[PDB]
Amino acid sequence: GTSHLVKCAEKEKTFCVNGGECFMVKDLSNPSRYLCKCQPGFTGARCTENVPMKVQNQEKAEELYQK
Repeated sequence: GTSHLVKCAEKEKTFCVNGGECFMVKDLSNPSRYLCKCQPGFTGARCTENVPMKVQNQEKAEELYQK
């Protein structure tokens, strides 16, 4: 309906490799569209690159990409 998602899981996260927040709905003329979110820790595409995300105290080349 307007909020009847179901999302996949650790046993159905195919489109999305790791974590992510996969999504498949039961609407439209062609439902069951699996998706693939990238939770704080993944990037690139299907969430296959564990972003080297990390913020340290003082430095100049290690924080979150330049700025």
